[PDB]
Amino acid sequence: LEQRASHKVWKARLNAYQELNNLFTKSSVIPNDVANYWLDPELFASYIVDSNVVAQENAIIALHTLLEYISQVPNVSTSKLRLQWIPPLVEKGLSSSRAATKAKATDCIMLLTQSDTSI
Amino acid sequence: NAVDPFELLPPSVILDKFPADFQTRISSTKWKDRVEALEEIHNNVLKPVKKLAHKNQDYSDYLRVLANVIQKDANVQAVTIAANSVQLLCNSLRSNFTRSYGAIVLVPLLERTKEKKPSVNEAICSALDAVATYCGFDDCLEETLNYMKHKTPQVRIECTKFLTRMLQGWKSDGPLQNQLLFKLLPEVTTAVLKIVNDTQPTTRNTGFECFATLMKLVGERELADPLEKLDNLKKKKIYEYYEKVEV
Amino acid sequence: MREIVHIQAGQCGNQIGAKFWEVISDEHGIDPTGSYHGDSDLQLERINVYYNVPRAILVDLEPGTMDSVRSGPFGQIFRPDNFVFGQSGAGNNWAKGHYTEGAELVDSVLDVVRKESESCDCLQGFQLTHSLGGGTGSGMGTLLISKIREEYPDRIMNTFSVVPSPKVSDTVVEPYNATLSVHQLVENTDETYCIDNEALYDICFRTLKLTTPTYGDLNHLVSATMSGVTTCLRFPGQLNADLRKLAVNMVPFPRLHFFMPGFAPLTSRGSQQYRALTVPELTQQMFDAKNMMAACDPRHGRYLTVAAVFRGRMSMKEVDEQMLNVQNKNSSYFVEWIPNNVKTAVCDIPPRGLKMSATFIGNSTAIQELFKRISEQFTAMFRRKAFLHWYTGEGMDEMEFTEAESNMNDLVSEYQQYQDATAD
Amino acid sequence: DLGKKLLEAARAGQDDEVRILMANGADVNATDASGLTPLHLAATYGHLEIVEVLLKHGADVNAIDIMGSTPLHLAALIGHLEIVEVLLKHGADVNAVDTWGDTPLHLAAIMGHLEIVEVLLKHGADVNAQDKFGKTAFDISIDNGNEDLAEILQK
Ligand SMILES: Nc1nc2c(ncn2[C@@H]2O[C@H](COP(=O)(O)OP(=O)(O)O)[C@@H](O)[C@H]2O)c(=O)[nH]1
Ligand SMILES: [Mg+2]
Repeated sequence: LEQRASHKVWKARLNAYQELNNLFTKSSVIPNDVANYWLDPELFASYIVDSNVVAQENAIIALHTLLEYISQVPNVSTSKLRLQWIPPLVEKGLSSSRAATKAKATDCIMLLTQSDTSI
Repeated sequence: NAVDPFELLPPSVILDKFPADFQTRISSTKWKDRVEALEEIHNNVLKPVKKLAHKNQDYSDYLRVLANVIQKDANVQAVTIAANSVQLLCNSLRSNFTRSYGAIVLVPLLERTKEKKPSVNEAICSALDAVATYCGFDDCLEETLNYMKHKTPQVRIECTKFLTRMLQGWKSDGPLQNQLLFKLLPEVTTAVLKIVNDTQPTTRNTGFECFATLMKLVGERELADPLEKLDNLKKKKIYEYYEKVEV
Repeated sequence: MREIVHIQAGQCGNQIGAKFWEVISDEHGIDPTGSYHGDSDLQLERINVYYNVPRAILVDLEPGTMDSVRSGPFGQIFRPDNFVFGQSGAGNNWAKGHYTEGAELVDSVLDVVRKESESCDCLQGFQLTHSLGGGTGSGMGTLLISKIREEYPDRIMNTFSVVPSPKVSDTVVEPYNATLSVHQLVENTDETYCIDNEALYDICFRTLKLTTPTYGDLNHLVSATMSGVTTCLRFPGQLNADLRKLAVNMVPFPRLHFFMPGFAPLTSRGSQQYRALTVPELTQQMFDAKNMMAACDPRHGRYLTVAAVFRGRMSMKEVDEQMLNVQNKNSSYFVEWIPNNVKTAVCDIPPRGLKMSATFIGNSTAIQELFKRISEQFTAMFRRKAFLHWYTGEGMDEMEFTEAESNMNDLVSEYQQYQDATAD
Repeated sequence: DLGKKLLEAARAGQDDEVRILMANGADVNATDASGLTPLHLAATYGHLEIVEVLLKHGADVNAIDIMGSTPLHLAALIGHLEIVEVLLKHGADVNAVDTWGDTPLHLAAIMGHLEIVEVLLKHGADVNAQDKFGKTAFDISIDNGNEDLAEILQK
C-alpha cells in the first residue's frame, strides 16, 4: 500500500516514491482526493530527509514532479508549502554530495520560488 | 473596446398574425391542411421577421404544437417545415428558450433524428443546433446522452454527431466545474464509448470524432485511462480525428 | 435463426404472395384449413420457418385486394388480424404510398409485424413481395422496409420485387415509381430477387408459346421460382441454410445485392413434361438466358456469386461434376478474384408435378442492363417533366427524382466497374 | 389572363370549359412559363376532344416549347395513339427534334408504344435519326432487349 512510503525497509519506500512520481504525471488536472500531499506537507518534508541516499533522491524527483503537477488551478496554498519544504530541501538536498540529489533539489526550490508572488 | 449586440433593434410581435382557421388546420386528418397551415406561418409570419418580442409573449402554446408534429406527425413534410419554424423562433428570439421553451421541443427533436431523408435530417439537426446555441447545455447535455443509448441506429449516430457539434462550440469560463466535468467520466465518456464500440462502422466512426473532439476539450491525458482499455486499432482512428479536429 | 416473417403489399404483392403460399403449402403438406395431411418428416422438419398457419401479413391501400385473396384457394388460412388495408388506393403514385396515404397506414402494419415477431423463438428476418411500378407495393413497401430496418436492425430484409415492363402495363409513370423504389432497395435491403415482367412475358410468349400471357401465367413462373430459392430455407440442408449465411455468400458489396434468379425446367400452367430432364440438361439452363426471370444476358456480364439448388433424387456425384464442369468451361464469365464463388446444394424433395428441377440464383453484373432500361425510360419521362405534379403535389421535391436518377446510375457504374475488374 | 385559364383547362381536361374560355377569345397558342401551349398539355394528358377543338381553332400543330418539344413529341412519349394520328392528320412534324436530339420515334420506342411506333413510321418517320448521345430508334431496341420492337422497326 501507499503507507509503505514510511515502511522500515528502504527498497519498499523507494517503490512508493516512484509510485508517487507516476501519480503526479498520470493523475488528474482539474485532482483525486488521493492527491493529498498538499494539506499534509509534513509527509514530503519527511520523505525529502529519507535516511537513504538512493530512496531520498527518488523522493525528491517525486516531489519535483508533484511540485510541477501543481501548476494547475486552484493551488493558492503554496505559502504553507515553501515554509514546510525548502528548509528540508536546503538543509539536506542542496547539502548533498550526490550530483543528482542536489540538482533536483535546486529545481524544486525554483518551482517553489515561482509558486510565490516574489522571491 | 467592447462590441455591440445588433439585437438592440426594436422587436416585432407575430401573435396577432395567426388566423382563426389555424388550430383546426394543424389538428386535422388531411395532411395538406396541416402542411399549408404550418407552411403559411413560416413563409408569411416567421420568415419575414428578424427579431421576435421578448417582453410578455408566450410561445409555449405554439411551440408545443410544433413538437406534437415533429415527434408524432406521420407527414415527413410537415415535420420538415415545423423544425424550420422551431429554428426560426430560437433564432429570431435569442435568450428566450430558457427551459420551458427549449425543453418543450428538445426530446421530440432528438426522437426524430431517426429520419434519414437528407432534407429532413437537415432541418431537424439545424433546429437542434438552434435550441443548443441558446440553451447549451441546459437540458441537452443530459438528454442528448440518453438518445445516444437509443435502439434505433440512426438516432445514435445523429445524436452523437449532435454532441460533437455542441462540443466544438462548447464555452468557458467558470472554474473547471462546469456541467461537462461534473458528468464527464461518469456519463459523457461511458456513453461515448458505447458509440465508439458500436456494431456498425459508420456509427463507430462518429464516436471516433466525438471522442477526439472530447480529448481536445479536456486533455488527452485525462482520458488516457479509457484509451488504454480501448483497442490499439481503434486508438489510431481516434487519434486521426484528434489531429484534425478543432473546437 | 429460425422464423421468417412474410409480408405482401399492393396488388402484385398479394397475387404472387398468395401464389407462393399455395405452392409451399402443398410442398409442406398443408391444406387450406391449416392441417397436416403429408407423409414425410422432411416436410415438417422446418415448417416452423413460414408457419405457426402462415406467418404472413397482407397489406394494400386498395381494400378490394382483401377479398381477391380470401376468395382465392388458400385464402382461408391467413390470420384475419394480419390483413391491414386502407380505404382508398394509391393510383400508381409512389409519393402517395411513401409519404401521404401509405404512410398514414404504415403504423397499423408495423403493429402486426411486431405481434408476429414478438412470438418468435429466434427471428431470421423478413420477406416482402411487391411490384415496383405501382404506388402501394413500391411506395408503401419501401417505406415499410425502412421502418422495419430501423425497428429491427439486427435482422435480414429480403424482397421479391417485380420490375415493370411496357409489355405488361403501358402506364408511363412506372419508370418513376421503380426508380424511386430502387433508390430505396439499394440502401435498405440485404438481398433482393429481381423479377422482371419483361422476362416473364418473353418466357410465356416465346418459350411457352402463349400468345397472350395473363398475370396468372406470369405468376406461375414466379411462385415456382420462389419455392425454388426458398428450398434451402424450408428443408434440412447444409449449404445456404439461413437468410444471413445466404447473403454472406452472395453479396460481396452491400449495394450490389440484386440477384438475377432463374430456374428450370420451364413448364406451362399444369402441362405435362414427358421424360424428366437429366442432370447435364438442368445444369445447361444456367447460362441459358431464356430461363432467367430477369431480362438480362449473363453472357454480357460476369457472375460475382452463384447459388444452385437442385431438387429431386439424382446423383450428387454427377451434379458436382456438371457444376465443376460448366464453371471452368466458361471460366471467363465467373469473376476470378472470388474463388469458389459458385455454390451448389441438393434437396431430395422435388417440386410439384416434376421429378427434377434446378434453380439458379446469381449475382451477375449483367443486371446493369435491367437498371439501364429503367433509367432511360425514367430520364425520357423526367426530361419532359411529365406527370411530376402528381408526385410534387404529395409533398415530394423535384430534387428527389434527380437523386434517385443519379443513385441508380452510380449503381449501374458500380456493376460496370467490377465487370471490368481484373485479378492480375 | 385568359390565355392562362385555357392552359389550366386543357391540361386538367375540362372539355366543356375550353369552349367557354375560347368563346371569350382566349389565346389558343398561349404559352405558360416553359413555352407549352394548350395543345402541348392536352396531347400530354390524353384529352382527344380538346386537341381536335384547339386544332380546328388554329393551334400551332408544330409549336415547340423552351426545350423544343412539339405536341407530337409529348403524345408519342405518353402513348396517346388517338391523339398522334389527329396531330399527324393536322400536319404534325413526324421528324421534329427537341433539345435532347430525340424525335417522336425515339420517345415512342423508349416507352414501348409499339402501336404508336408503327403509325409514326408509316407517316415517314426517320428510323435512322440520332439523338445527342448518337443512338437511333433501332439502337434503343437493341439496347433495351425489345425484340418485338426491333422487328417492328425493320418492317
Ligand atoms: N408479375 C405480376 N406483375 C404484376 C401483377 N399485378 C401487377 N403487376 C405489375 O405491377 C405494376 C403495377 O403495380 P401494382 O402492384 O398493381 O400497384 P400497387 O397495388 O399500388 O402496388 C405493373 O408493372 C404491373 O405489370 C401480377 O399479378 N403479377
Ligand atoms: Mg394498386
